[PDB]
Amino acid sequence: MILNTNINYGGRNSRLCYLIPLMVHTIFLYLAYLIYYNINLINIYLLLIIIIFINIEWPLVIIYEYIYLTNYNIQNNLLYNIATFIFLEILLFIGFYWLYINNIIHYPNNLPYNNNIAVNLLDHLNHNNNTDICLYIILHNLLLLLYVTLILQLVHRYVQL
Amino acid sequence: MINNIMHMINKYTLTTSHKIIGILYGYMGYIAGILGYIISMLIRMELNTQGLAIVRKVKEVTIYNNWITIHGLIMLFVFIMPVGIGFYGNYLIPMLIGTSELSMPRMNGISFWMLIVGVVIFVISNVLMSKPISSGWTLYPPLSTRDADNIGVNIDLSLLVVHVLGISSTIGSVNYITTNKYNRHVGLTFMNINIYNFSIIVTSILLIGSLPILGVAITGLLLDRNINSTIYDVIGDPVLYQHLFWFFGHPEVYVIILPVFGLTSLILTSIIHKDIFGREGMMYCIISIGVVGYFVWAHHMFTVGLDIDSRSYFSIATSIISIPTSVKMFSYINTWASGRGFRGNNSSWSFFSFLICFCFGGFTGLLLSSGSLDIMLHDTYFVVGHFHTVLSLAATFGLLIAHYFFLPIIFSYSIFESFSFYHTFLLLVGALLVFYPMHLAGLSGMARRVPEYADIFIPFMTVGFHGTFLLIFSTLTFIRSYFQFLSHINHSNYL
Amino acid sequence: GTNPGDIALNSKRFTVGKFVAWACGGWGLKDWIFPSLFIGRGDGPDFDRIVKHTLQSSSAIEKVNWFDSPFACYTEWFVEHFPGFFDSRYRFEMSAKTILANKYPIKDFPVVDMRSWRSSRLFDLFEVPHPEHTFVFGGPVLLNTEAKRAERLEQEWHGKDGTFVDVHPLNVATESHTEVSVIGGIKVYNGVWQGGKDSWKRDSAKPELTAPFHSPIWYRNMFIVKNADQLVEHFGENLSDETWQEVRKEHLAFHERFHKDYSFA
Amino acid sequence: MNHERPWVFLNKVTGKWGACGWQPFWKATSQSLNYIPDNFIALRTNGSWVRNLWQSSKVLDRGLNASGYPTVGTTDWVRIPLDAPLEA
Amino acid sequence: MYEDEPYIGVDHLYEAHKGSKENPVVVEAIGVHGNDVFTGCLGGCHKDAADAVAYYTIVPPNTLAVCIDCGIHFVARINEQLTFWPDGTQPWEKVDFKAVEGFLYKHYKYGSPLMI
Amino acid sequence: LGHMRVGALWQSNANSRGLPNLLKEVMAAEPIYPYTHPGLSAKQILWNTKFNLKLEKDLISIAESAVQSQTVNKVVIPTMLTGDVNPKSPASVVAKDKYQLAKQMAEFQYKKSYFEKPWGYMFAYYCDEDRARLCGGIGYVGHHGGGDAEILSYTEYVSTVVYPTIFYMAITFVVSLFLMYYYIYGTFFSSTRNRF
Amino acid sequence: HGSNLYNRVHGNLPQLYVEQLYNTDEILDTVPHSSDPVHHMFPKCAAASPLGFRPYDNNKLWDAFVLWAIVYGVTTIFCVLHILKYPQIWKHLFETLTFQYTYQREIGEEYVWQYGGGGLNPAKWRFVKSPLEELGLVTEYRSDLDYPDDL
Amino acid sequence: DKGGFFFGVGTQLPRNFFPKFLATTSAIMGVTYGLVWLYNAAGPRAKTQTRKWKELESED
Ligand code: HEA
Ligand code: HEA
Ligand SMILES: CCCCCCCCCCCCCCCCCC(=O)OC[C@H](COP(=O)([O-])OCC[N+](C)(C)C)OC(=O)CCCCCCCCCCCCCCCCC
Ligand SMILES: [Cu+2]
Ligand SMILES: [Zn+2]
Repeated sequence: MILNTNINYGGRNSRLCYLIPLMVHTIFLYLAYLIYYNINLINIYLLLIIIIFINIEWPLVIIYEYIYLTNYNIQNNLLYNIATFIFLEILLFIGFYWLYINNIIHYPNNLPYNNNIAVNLLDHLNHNNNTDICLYIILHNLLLLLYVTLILQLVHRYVQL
Repeated sequence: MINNIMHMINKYTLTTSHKIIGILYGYMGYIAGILGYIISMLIRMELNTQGLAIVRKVKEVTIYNNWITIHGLIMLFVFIMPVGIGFYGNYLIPMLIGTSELSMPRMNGISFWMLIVGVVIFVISNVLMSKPISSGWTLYPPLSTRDADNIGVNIDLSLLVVHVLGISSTIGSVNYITTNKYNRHVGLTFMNINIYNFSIIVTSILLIGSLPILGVAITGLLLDRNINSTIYDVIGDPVLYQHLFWFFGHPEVYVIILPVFGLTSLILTSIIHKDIFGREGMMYCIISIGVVGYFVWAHHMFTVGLDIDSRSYFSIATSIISIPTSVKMFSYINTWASGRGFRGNNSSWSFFSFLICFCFGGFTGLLLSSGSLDIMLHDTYFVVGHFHTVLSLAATFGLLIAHYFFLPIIFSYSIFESFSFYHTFLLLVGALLVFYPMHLAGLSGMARRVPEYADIFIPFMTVGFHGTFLLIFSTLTFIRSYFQFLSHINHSNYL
Repeated sequence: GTNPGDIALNSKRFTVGKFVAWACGGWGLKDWIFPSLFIGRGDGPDFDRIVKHTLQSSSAIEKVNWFDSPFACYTEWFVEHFPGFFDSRYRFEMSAKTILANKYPIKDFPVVDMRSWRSSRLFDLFEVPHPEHTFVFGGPVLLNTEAKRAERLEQEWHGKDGTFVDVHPLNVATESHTEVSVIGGIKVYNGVWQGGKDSWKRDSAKPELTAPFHSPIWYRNMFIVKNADQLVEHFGENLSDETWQEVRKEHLAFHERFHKDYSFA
Repeated sequence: MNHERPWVFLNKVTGKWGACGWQPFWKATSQSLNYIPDNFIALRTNGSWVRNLWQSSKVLDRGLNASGYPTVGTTDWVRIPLDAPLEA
Repeated sequence: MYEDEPYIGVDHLYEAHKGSKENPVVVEAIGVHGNDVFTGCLGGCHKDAADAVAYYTIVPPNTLAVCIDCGIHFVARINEQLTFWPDGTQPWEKVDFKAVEGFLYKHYKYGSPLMI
Repeated sequence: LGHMRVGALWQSNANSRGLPNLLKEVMAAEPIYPYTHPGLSAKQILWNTKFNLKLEKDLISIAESAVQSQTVNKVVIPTMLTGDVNPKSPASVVAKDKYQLAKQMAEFQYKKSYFEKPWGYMFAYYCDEDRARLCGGIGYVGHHGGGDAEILSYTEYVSTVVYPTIFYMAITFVVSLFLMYYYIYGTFFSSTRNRF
Repeated sequence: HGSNLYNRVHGNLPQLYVEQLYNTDEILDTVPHSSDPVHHMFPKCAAASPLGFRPYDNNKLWDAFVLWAIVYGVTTIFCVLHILKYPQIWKHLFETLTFQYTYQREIGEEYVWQYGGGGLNPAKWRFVKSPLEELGLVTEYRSDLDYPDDL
Repeated sequence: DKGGFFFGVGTQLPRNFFPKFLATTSAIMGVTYGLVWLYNAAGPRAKTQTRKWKELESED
């Protein structure tokens, strides 16, 4: 016999409360040292090994908490947090696109070359054409990612049914 | 004993309890506030005296610039958000909705220790390393990136500090939203939650939307410094940097202020023995201020060369955001009437000062909203007067209301009312003597971020000198009062 | 209040504590040179006031069982800080005794303590400092969950008919009752055993074992909860409003000689 | 802390009485919420001395022969303890 | 729309309301035996009582309490959520009082862990 | 390990403080039987208890034998609405004729003398005692309230305090507008003076 | 607070406390029990307030040091590090606050003085002489201190 | 009536607290004003702030 508490996940103490901050601190000081002396204080592979090892704690605790501490309230909390994280990633991409397109939407630009018409056969498409951007391979990669999206959606629905 | 020492360290380092994390946030916030106050006293002593009395060189004014920048950053990011949001947000939010802990308990500890690593990097970079960053809290390029006095790794470490502070705030915001949405006891609808909870929710929504843009801007600065790109150099757009930064910037100030409104409303309900007048109106005004704040960011950029139609639009939007704040002020004034607020309470008198100073600061900032009139008031001491009579005379007094209210509840000892009265009255008078003159100094034409001024501006700085002495007295009284709070009697005899 | 602890070691002119307070906060030369202004009367029991409040009392001081109660250790605090303490306490005890000497079988006694105060904010109902873990076993339960829901509005929100919300089929069956009795050759079906909410009456009172069966005596402690921000009390069946107003007038009239010689400045 | 329980001074020549005792004091600061001050005038007692003084007032004021109680110094004052009610 | 709905019949003029000294409002919480119960109103059970926000209450369990704001008698009480250790050994068919008797005796005498 | 507690019996802690026993608090070191059993000594009380206990046993046995061995002549099944757990109580608590009114008036007079005034005085003492507990610098007693407070209803307050205040505010608004415009420009409708 | 191991082991599911034999902290790393004592936020205050005492007594050196470290420790550490890193700044501050550094002051001159009223208005200002030199406390001004030339 | 002349006990103010408070705060403000005047009359200055310079500059 056990005494049943509220549905809320009470919570456990964990080392992840300081390990992740220490990981961030390590990464940033590693960058600072690489900037100052142009050399690595610790091998990059060793650093990535430490980073990976620190973060293996999440799947273990996840497994053992799903086995024991889970219900629909907890699941809803987790799914809403997942949604907010996806939103944050979308905003990050929006910010970087803002960074990219700032100087491209503003059409006028001071260029080292000529882009007026009737002076050469190709000048009139100098500013409006970056003809090296690997378009064919980009389309191939697009096809690959469409494959992944469609297959994953199909399988997800299939198992859900 | 090793076991006892390890138990204490683990108690304060492995914790995922909202109360413990709240008190940790409060302690760190107060310490950061005191450090910023010390730096501000150094700034004021530099201003109060003629002939570069402290730096003694024109080549060494970079020390003064470091002072202003670190003062701004410390006081904004490390003092008022850890106290306003981190301290009472973690301590109270689960208690008011009748739950045990916030959702994602581990992310709370992660957030606090991210704040701590940020503070550590910042202090070590700006104290133990030579020639720190000297570009104001708005790290405008190319001063931040292409400048002789900004070449060391201290600048890069400061930028990474900004990154970690942003990460911590985002984690806290997500946690608050999730906990308030799903963990309410049965029978409590979403809009019937305590008003402080709603203000925390809207603040969290503000932080989530804007911080990634600041992250992008700061990464742009880092890349300009290190990868030697031209994002913001002569072939770049420093105006682009400003747009990104200020798209983050104004939501930040509304994030700072809204939780103070929530706390003030809660404490008023507690100490006047009457409910808020127009609770629904106050909540809707809070959310309206939160949403409108995302469309006004460029009112900080009326002189960089915006389009004239954009200037008109941004002045219009600033007026729109002015409206709901007026609604809230009227609601407070009518709430206090017909109440039974305690007549000898530091909380009551701090609320009075908060209300008056916030109305004054709001009016001064509404003058700045007009684009045309901002031609004469940009980068003068009028702007400093504005955002100091708001931040340092309204937000601070809201936190003083919370301090003088919640201490008897967190520690279980009453408050020395006369001592606290000395502290609060001298803080009010001393601040009003420092900041108020700035307004009339801004109109006369004095520029900000300068250590040496023309002879025409003597009277303003003499009044500022008077105010600085009063402020020193007041803050010493405050710290001594708190030390006396936790100390037993020191004299006792027989009568 | 405050417990001075050891008076002896704090009376000395020069002390480690006084010097530490001077360095860090709470003491200074202003106390060494001008004690009459910054120490002055100090904080402690007022013997003269205790004597005055004692000698102003009536013979109630003799007839009160206060000095044998567990709260007898607070006699000086309440004699000093509660003018007319003994007469009010005597009225309180005589009220309890007259409730005890009633003719009713159940003697209800009102209980008021620190928990008798309601609040709109949950953190005000805990003892300070707050426990480490709060609301472990869920949050509050609202009494309103035991009231009939707004059926009409509930049907209307869903776009249901709700025409016959007040017209229900009658039910007369033996299968719907679990509590059966035989009363003079009549088999009466009435009620269903619900559980813990059917035994509220017995679990709330304690019997007097010596009282006979034909003259039972039960003791019940009725808790009282109030807002303290209302200014008007509604006791229900326990005390009528007119009686309460009468008691207010009489209480304010009697407890006036204890209050008239002081100013609130 | 431990001092004498409250007593009654009585002046034999003028027959003039009055209660007295040691009342400690200390520098005033913040109080404590979870503490009701105990009996600091008559330590370790249920505070019956108020009742004893109330009962003894009639006897003392009427007039009492104070030859059976110790004197105070070399003056005309005597100490009457309040550990028990006074009846004479 | 609710304040102008009609009463159903004239019973309310004769019967004893819900919340009388003889027909109290009994409510049930979960917790530990003897722990004070958290209960509350949504406000305005009376014309003179506040209704802006919910008002909470801390009350001893299994005792008759009276709210003298509204005048309502209530019986907040606790039922402990004692349940079988959920590790897959729970019983699949009707169980009797013997094993339960042992577990309950141990819980009353010493107590049992919390599902946290 | 220190002093581990033995067993799990009730202890008064932060989460639970128990149900006070006011009777023992009040009747401390004083007997209760002189009030519940006036005029009887301990031996008489015990003898009476024994006699009544045996009598009650006999009556209970008779009643159980009767109810358990009686033939059923009628079956009474009350009417209730479907989905309703229990039937509505057929007892009304309101007097209907004048004789019931007189009966309830006599009961009310007795209850007032013997059950209501005691409650009133106990509650008044409780309020004063709470004041005393919070007095002395511990809490905020005397900072507001008192018996001299002027309590007004919603209608009275809005009619006699709110509207006049807003009226004065409006008049101040207009007067200040005109005076400030004159002060700055030196005219009332012509902008700056000696300029246009 | 004392441990609850007796009740835990004799309780209802003893198998959950077998880990207590291993390296474990009972308050932090053990399953809570229905009979466990209530843990308060600040145990020092929680235990001192009901007795009437404040948590820290200034007479005890350990208490005085602990409270000082809580209230003043970090600020003093920051100030000490700043003084060590920037010793000239505090030297200049000390010189100015003690009337040792006068930028371009001269003996017997009168200097403008005006409290408020906006910018320097010749209809509000006064001129003041140095009381230190009027009282004979100062007769010369130092010239070997640091001087902001090229200002 | 307990406590000192300038301080009370806990959450109680001393008798006539507010007049005393105003008087003491006025005294503190006066002392601080004196300190400001002293630091301006004896602290650093510039050759351009002298009476001769300022009066010759004001005229035109
Ligand atoms: C929340 C933010 C905050 C706070 C609290 C303050 C507080 C103060 N600030 Fe400043 N300040 C800024 C934000 C803040 N400031 C920003 C963003 C800038 C711009 C930087 C830039 O220009 O680049 C700035 C710039 C700035 C300047 C610029 C000078 C120059 O540009 O020419 C000056 C000088 O007068 C100044 C003075 C002060 C003073 C005298 C105080 C205080 O001394 C007055 C009030 C004092 C208080 C007492 C508050 C301290 C509180 C503690 C004691 C902690 C205890 C906790 C609580 C009381 C709850 N500040
Ligand atoms: C928490 C801090 C805080 C708050 C609440 C605000 C609130 C406002 N702020 Fe400001 N602000 C800052 C912090 C804050 N600000 C900081 C730190 C800076 C400097 C950044 C930097 O440059 O370094 C800054 C800079 C800043 C500028 C830059 C000027 C310049 O840089 O050129 C401007 C101008 O548009 C501005 C406007 C406003 C407005 C219009 C409000 C409004 O919210 C105020 C509205 C309030 C009211 C209007 C009061 C209610 C009025 C009534 C009671 C009714 C009256 C109504 C009518 C007459 C219609 N702020
Ligand atoms: C120099 C003027 C005051 C400057 C301070 C103004 C405060 C600014 C707001 C921010 C507060 C910051 C901290 C404040 C610290 C303490 C401030 C302070 O001095 O407060 C106390 C001051 C002065 O209080 P006081 O002097 O009236 O106190 C005397 C009152 N009794 C009887 C209790 C001793 O506060 C106020 O007066 C504000 C409320 C005004 C209401 C006036 C009622 C008069 C009192 C009753 C007398 C009898 C009837 C007279 C008829 C009425 C006609 C006038
Ligand atoms: Cu803004
Ligand atoms: Zn109610």
